[PDB]
Amino acid sequence: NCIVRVPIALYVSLAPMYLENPLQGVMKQHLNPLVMKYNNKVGGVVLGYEGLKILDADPLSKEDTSEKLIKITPDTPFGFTWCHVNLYVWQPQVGDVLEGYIFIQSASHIGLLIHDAFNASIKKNNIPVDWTFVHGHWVDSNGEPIDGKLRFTVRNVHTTGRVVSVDGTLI
Amino acid sequence: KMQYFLSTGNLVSQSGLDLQQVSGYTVVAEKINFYRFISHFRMVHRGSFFAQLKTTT
Amino acid sequence: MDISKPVGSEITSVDFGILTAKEIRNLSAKQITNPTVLDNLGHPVSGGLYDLALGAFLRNLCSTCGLDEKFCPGHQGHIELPVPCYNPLFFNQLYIYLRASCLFCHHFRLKSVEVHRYACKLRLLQYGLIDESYKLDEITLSSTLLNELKSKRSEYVDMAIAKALSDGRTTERGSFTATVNDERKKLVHEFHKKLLSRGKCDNCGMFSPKFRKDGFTKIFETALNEKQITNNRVKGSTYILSTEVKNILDTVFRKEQCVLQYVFHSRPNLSRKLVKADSFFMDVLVVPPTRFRLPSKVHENSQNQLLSKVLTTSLLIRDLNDDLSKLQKDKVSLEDRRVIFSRLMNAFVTIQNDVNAFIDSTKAQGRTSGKVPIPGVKQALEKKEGLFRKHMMGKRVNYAARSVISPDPNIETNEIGVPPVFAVKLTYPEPVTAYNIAELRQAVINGPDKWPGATQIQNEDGSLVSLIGMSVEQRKALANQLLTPSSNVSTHTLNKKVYRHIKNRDVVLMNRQPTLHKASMMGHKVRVLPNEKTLRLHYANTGAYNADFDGDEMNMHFPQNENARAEALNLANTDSQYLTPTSGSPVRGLIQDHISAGVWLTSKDSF
Amino acid sequence: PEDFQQHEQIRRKTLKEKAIPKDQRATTPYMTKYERARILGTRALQISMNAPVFVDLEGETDPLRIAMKELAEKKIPLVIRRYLPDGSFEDWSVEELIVD
Amino acid sequence: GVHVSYDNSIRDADGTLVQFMYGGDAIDITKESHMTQFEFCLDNYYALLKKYNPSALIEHLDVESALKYSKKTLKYRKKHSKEPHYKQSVKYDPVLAKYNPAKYLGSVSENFQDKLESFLDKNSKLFKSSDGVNEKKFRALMQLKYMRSLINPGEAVGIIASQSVGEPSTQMTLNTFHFAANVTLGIPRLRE
Amino acid sequence: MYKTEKVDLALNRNRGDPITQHFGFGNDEWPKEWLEKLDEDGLPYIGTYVEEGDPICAYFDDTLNKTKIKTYHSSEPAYIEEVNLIGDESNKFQELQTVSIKYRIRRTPQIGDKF
Amino acid sequence: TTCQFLTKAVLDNEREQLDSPSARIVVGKLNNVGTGSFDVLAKVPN
Amino acid sequence: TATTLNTPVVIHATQLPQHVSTDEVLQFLESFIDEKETNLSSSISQLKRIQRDF
Amino acid sequence: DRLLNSSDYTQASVCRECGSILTTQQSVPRIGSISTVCCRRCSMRFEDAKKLIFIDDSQIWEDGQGNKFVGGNETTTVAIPFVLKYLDSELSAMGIRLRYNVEPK
DNA sequence: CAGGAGAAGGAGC
DNA sequence: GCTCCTTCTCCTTCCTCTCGA
RNA sequence: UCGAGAGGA
Ligand SMILES: [Mg+2]
Ligand SMILES: [Zn+2]
Ligand SMILES: [Zn+2]
Ligand SMILES: [Zn+2]
Repeated sequence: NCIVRVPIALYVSLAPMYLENPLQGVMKQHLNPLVMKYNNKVGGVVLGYEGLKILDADPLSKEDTSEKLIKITPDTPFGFTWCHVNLYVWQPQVGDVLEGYIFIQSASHIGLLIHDAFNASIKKNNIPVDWTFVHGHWVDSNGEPIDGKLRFTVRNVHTTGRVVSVDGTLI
Repeated sequence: KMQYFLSTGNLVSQSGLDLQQVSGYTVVAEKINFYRFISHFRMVHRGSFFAQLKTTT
Repeated sequence: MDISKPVGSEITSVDFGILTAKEIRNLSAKQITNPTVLDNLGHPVSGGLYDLALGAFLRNLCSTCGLDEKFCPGHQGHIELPVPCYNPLFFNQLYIYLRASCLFCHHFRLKSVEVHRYACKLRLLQYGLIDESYKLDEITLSSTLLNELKSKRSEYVDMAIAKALSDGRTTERGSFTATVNDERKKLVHEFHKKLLSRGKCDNCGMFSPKFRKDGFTKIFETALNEKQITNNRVKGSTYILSTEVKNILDTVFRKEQCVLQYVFHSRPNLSRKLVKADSFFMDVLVVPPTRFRLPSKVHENSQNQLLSKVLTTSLLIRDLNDDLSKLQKDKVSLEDRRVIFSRLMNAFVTIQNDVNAFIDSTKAQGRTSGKVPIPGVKQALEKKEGLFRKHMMGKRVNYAARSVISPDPNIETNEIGVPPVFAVKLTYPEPVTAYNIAELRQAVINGPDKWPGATQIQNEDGSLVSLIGMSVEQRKALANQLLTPSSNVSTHTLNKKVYRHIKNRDVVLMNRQPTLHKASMMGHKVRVLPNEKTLRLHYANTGAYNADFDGDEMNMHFPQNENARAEALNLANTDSQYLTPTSGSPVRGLIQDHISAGVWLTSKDSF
Repeated sequence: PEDFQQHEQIRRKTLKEKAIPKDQRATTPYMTKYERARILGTRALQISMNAPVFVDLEGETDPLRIAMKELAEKKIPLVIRRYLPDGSFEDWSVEELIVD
Repeated sequence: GVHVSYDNSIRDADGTLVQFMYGGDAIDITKESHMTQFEFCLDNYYALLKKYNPSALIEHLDVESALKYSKKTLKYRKKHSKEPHYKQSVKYDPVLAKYNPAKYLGSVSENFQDKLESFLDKNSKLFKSSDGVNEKKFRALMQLKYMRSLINPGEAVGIIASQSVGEPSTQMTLNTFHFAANVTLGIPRLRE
Repeated sequence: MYKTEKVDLALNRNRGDPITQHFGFGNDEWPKEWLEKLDEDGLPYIGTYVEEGDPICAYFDDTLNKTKIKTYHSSEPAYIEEVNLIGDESNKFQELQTVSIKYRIRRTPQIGDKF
Repeated sequence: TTCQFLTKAVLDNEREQLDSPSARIVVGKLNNVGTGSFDVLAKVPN
Repeated sequence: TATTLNTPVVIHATQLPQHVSTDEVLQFLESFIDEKETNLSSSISQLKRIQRDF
Repeated sequence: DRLLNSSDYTQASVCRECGSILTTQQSVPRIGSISTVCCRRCSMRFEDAKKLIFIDDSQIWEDGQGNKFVGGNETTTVAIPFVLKYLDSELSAMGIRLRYNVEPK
């Protein structure tokens, strides 16, 4: 249960090439390049956007007065408007047991792909005493093969690199 | 030291030589034409301190 | 300046806070205690002034941020002072609060009721309430009724300010204008004038001695009167350091949030920070980064010479007052104190005075008169050779041509005559869009020297591809892809900026120095006159500029954006400057030959 | 999210208390020279950056002349926000003004 | 930063108010050249008519509101004139002081209105028998001429007021035609 | 107009320091175009049209295998008037170290000349 | 004189709201008189 | 580094986030693929393996 | 276009949280990462962050010489003359902290 | 070589 | 408690070139 | 980088 919705108040710049369709202008200019990315102010991965309700700099205007006044910079021709929008954020915090995908079981690592989104790489010492690799598949403490899916915990969220690195131990 | 005095003009004294100014004694004899060069040998004036004073008598 | 990248944020207001050493030690990156700036090899020696953690260098890198010198803004260091030193800006205020303090009760010499009413008045002078700042003198009725007086004054001020904030008299963050500031400066001047007179204490009746300074740093403590020492023992000349003064004024300020939250803050103080004596005293000299102290390229920076003198005194005291304390307090007894502690009354002069010369270089120590004494940080700000009147107000700019001026009555009064020197050299950044593709394809094909042409092309990524070394077919190939944009996500909303030449469409500014009035600077449409070097005009302009033609020079400024060329053609063009606002009179008409032409032509004997 | 939404409503209330409706505006409907210059400049920058041109220009490369031609039928979608000294701002569209 | 605001008041940068109207009339010194040249503007009448275009200035301009007030101010003015200014108490406001001169056609300064009415007094023969030019049409033209020639909200008149005093001081030749006592003259006086 | 440029290579030596940089060329490869304005003893020939940046004197360094070259200073295309070669007032323990080139610049009457 | 007025400006903790032209040139935003006495905004369709 | 026209300048939060149910996922996040027929295409190409398993 | 946009137009960056132009350096990432801008006064030590509920690895960043820091994220780009930055570094030697209040908050 | 101006403290009032 | 006769303690057009440290 | 001198307006 990590498909959450959050309302945010961002502040976009609007291009003069879209002073006639600002809805699709901001949907192509700022919202589409935030799909499937970490963000430092929500801490999650965005999956869908809905509810682009651009505010107006006219305080006496309404929802049907669509003369949406957008403020012009003193030098550049770009606009800078406030917007409220709902996002479908996917984020774990500490240890969320969710199913997974595995392409190839390997020897010294395992290499889980988290529902074709990111990686769940497991280090050397995180491999327990009972689990040893055989020459690729695993024979664990059961001794019988399992389904291709796999549930796993969450250790820590590492966002320095190109993608988010999420670790998980299995005890 | 005398070549330094003629090369810069900054008078280095132990008694001031009973003058007022310190710098500006030697001017480069330019030769752009004969008039400018013959001018520098008859160019006398009061001083370089009076050029900053604003009372003009 | 750029147009493809808009400035996102916006600076609104500027506040004047104080760094203290608690902020600076968390702030800075490297302590600087070594005079070994460069070794005999010439390399930067760490711990010294040209350290590699204070920014990059020429062949080096930065140890703090790790980037090249093109991209390294530099980082600032901190010299840990041995002694809390006087900030030489704040000195007379410290002298006032020290000379008007009581050493015993650790409040002021003046009575507490007057201090409380000046606190209430200067609190009323933060919301602008001058309507109530003189009603407070009309509140006057021992030991305990004065407490009721102060409580009633306090709740009176409370109800007045709460009433003014209830309606729309004053907003949340006060109001501060010239009337408010005049009243406040007058009251604070009268307050600090009254504090310098009441020598006898109004809280205990004891006596604190008079101080008198010699120059800047020495504070002779004047000996007391006979009757004052007598009155001291009934109720029951000397140099003085800065740590004693720090302790005295800190003990004063810790008991005195009341009046000094109001003298030192002319606004409603939101965060309610405290008033320490650490604002007056210095503990770390913040050394500037590398790229603001580089040598001339060779003479090194004269700021480093004074920092090396400060660190020479700092290592002398790190020698002495660390290596004397490890010695015994019994063997260092009698004849080891008339010489060694005759040196700490001479090595504190040279840690204070060198920081003074580092900042306030007027207060210094004499010498046999030499060439030039070294300027400080105050000396690099104050005058026409300073910083405000030399690098913020009066700047040297790009895109500004200059030559001699010439007569030309075959071009109109709003027209400028441009020689092809400047028609080749100066450029203008037009974007590329299909209404302007023909002239820009022809301008890139013509190249850097066939006017109309173009010298540079700025990509959507911001790269300045120059056309100088490129051949004929290495310019004719570029105009076949200016039209097609890229598939880039970030720059599908931009276009390449062709830097074309100045041509007959543009408009320049013109400017003859000195400008005594505002008609000495106008805007002129462009004509390129072939095979010349001088700029040249009509004669209508040459009465406004006070321009004869015995060799005058003018600064053609060529503005680079569409905003200024849309303002140079309407608000400051020559056609809107006919009447000067001195008297509403014309200054622009024809001159010498045209007047005697018009006398002969309009005469009756011209058939 | 409580404090930011609170300060958001604070700032929008302090801005709406300054906003003056179209029943009250005590400013003249003459464009000054300054408003004409800035409207021509800003429309020049907008047309220079791929705006839909509302005129059918006949051989023009100067974008400032394109802006001066679009003003002839007042086809300039901009609005001047005139600032009284206390930030109490009025909105005048370009197509509600005496273009002088 | 001392400039002209939208309430037509000479107000500084933050809001400190220096004057209420620019000079007394909120006029521009450049564009006030031929306004008191009434004998000129009687002529070239159709030229100024096609210049000013009053018929496009009908709907966005409340006309007769200041016009009813101004005649009452002028009749109360001529009603009490011989008394000095301390005897001359104030009953109600002048014409510009109540009504906005750039929105109400007819909100006109007092001395210009007095010179207009005195010119239309002493030269009725030129109005009657030269081109049949009506006096009411000429007055309703000059009421528009006073309003088109008004100072703009936004003009830095502080810079201009500085430069129009600093620059003519450069024309002051330092010798002094003084003797006939004496008095300090020129830049030694203007700096003092 | 007659300019003069006194090029010397005695700016990096003191107290009998050996001659680091010699006038002339060396036995490496070098772009071969420099001969059009330079003699093969480093110095330029008399009377040569030199625009901006074209060479005025060439020296072979002994250290870095470099024939580092002197480029023309200003932008007025001048003509080489003289190449004077000054000896040393010591006992000529050093080689040639001082070359005082002159330059000639034409001044036609042009638009702006104050007669 | 700078450091006298700077001494006074620190000892008030003086907020400055960027009102005069000189402070708006030092900081470099826009100047208040003339063109910068107002703003421009853009009507859009929907 | 990125400029002021790719990712927005200032992002804050207005309200604390609230979960959605399983059947309320595909109220728009199914028609988002039914209406849009790497930053947009591989987005839904990886959303085919994320939101389907709920 | 004659005193800012020609001479020393410097599109600098200010910490929104403390308001100072001089401090906010570049971060030093690992290989296969990105280098953002992080503050210095508001960012605090990694050795002092474990004072206390568990801390996510978001505010953690690294400098050049390896001292890992925590925090100081809120920075944004303004456009100033470069002589403003020279003025701030000339005033910091006198002991003055200019604060630049910047909206959008 | 100016050119007076503002602020301050003790010697008389 | 109040005042005057000295101090401190202050501050100010654009451009080009060369010479020398 | 600072002082001295020359010169134009
Ligand atoms: Mg002249
Ligand atoms: Zn660095
Ligand atoms: Zn006491
Ligand atoms: Zn910070």
